[PDB]
Amino acid sequence: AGSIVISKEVRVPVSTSQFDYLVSRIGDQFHSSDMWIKDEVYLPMEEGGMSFISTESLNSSGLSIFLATVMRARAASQAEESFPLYENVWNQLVEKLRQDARLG
Amino acid sequence: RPGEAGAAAELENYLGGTLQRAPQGSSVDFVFSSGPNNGKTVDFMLTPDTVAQAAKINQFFDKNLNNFMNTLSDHAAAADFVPLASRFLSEANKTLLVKAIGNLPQKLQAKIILIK
Repeated sequence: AGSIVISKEVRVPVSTSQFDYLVSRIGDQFHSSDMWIKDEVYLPMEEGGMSFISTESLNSSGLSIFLATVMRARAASQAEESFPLYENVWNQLVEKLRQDARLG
Repeated sequence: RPGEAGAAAELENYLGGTLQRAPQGSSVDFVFSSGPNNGKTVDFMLTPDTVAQAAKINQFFDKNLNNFMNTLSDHAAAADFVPLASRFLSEANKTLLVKAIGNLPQKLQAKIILIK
């Protein structure tokens, strides 16, 4: 039902429930100075009504920050009872971000 | 919920049986719990929850088309059905969507359902 788009060719397909779960947690973990990164990434959803967000336009620094923000959200979620049901998709997302050519 | 909930209800009239939200942590959205498609999986897209959202989708559909279509193919490959509640799309965007769908591999096109 949606995805996290990393770059044009690299995506993490998700269900609607996974999409909502992820964007909400990741969204809470941005630093004040990095809010513009969130706005850029969340644009397809917030501006366009789409069930995806996208890091395709970020430079190496922006994406590095996004990945750090994702890992913070993942940590903050470990506490939650639901966590094992979502762990595989956190792992998919962190992995594809790590593998992104900009982080090479 | 309401967009997908409405879409599932309509889909039940054409695919039979009952459509249940998949369990938490599923990679699909809904699963048929009875009928001739019992057991088959369903991923929805383009099922806006509000009038405002449908307007947003319409205004920037062209800008988001490529990512939307790539996400669509991913889900068509993985699920048995990918229904789109496309009634709310402008005629301009319906033309864009139908044309884009026709360039996907035929095995994926057969999986995509336009809720009329």
